[PDB]
Amino acid sequence: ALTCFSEGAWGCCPASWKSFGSSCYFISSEEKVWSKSEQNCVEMGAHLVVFNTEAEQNFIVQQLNESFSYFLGLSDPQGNNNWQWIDKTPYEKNVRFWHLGEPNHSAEQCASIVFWKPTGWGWNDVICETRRNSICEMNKIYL
Ligand SMILES: OC[C@H]1O[C@H](O[C@@H]2[C@@H](O[C@@H]3[C@H](O)[C@@H](OC[C@H]4O[C@@H](O)[C@@H](O)[C@@H](O[C@H]5O[C@H](CO)[C@@H](O)[C@H](O)[C@@H]5O[C@H]5O[C@H](CO)[C@@H](O)[C@H](O)[C@@H]5O[C@H]5O[C@H](CO)[C@@H](O)[C@H](O)[C@@H]5O)[C@@H]4O)O[C@H](CO)[C@H]3O)O[C@H](CO)[C@@H](O)[C@@H]2O)[C@@H](O)[C@@H](O)[C@@H]1O
Ligand SMILES: [Ca+2]
Ligand SMILES: [Ca+2]
Ligand code: NA
Repeated sequence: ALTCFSEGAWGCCPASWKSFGSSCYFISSEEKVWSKSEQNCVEMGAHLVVFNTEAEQNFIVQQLNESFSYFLGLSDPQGNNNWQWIDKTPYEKNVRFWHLGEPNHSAEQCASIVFWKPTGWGWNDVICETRRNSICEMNKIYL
């Protein structure tokens, strides 16, 4: 089942997915390692989330549980601080919302969004083989 909204054409998302902008989003409450999280999003036709604007992140974090961290579509494969987005958008020309003091270790090659007060939601690099929740993102279905 799809839930469709008018585009002023229709923008459709799977019924259990949250809608925003030109993308659909799914918040996976099952804890997996990063590579298994990406494969789970790929099995639904999506990828791990790629943050393109601040507004996209503000919508997403309203759906999250503050007591958990969520894997993002951002990784450092060679541990050389060369962060790459899962959909090959340029990391240098894109938004970056790292927490104060992050990233902070080349061995932490995967990016996660987490709630650290007083700052709140922000990115943190973590070990990829740690099991955490994740966020998937696919484009809207236009009919
Ligand atoms: O773990 C078992 C018990 O842990 C807790 O016990 C209490 C805990 O108190 C701490 C500290 O007082 C303090 O820590 C601040 C920082 O201090 C530094 O000296 C250093 O130790 C930091 O440790 C980081 O780096 C080491 C690398 O060796 C990691 O092993 C460690 O997990 C930590 O890395 C995390 O945090 C950094 C930010 O500093 C991130 O950049 C990393 O990516 C990583 O993030 C993960 O962890 C955080 C939180 O754990 C999580 O939110 C993320 O999502 C990632 O999963 C150290 O951080 O302050 C903190 C907070 O104010 C405080 O909790 O340890 C004391 C002994 O060390 C102990 O006496 C305390 O009781 C507590 O959870 C117990 O219930 C557990 O049994
Ligand atoms: Ca996006
Ligand atoms: Ca870190
Ligand atoms: Na890192």
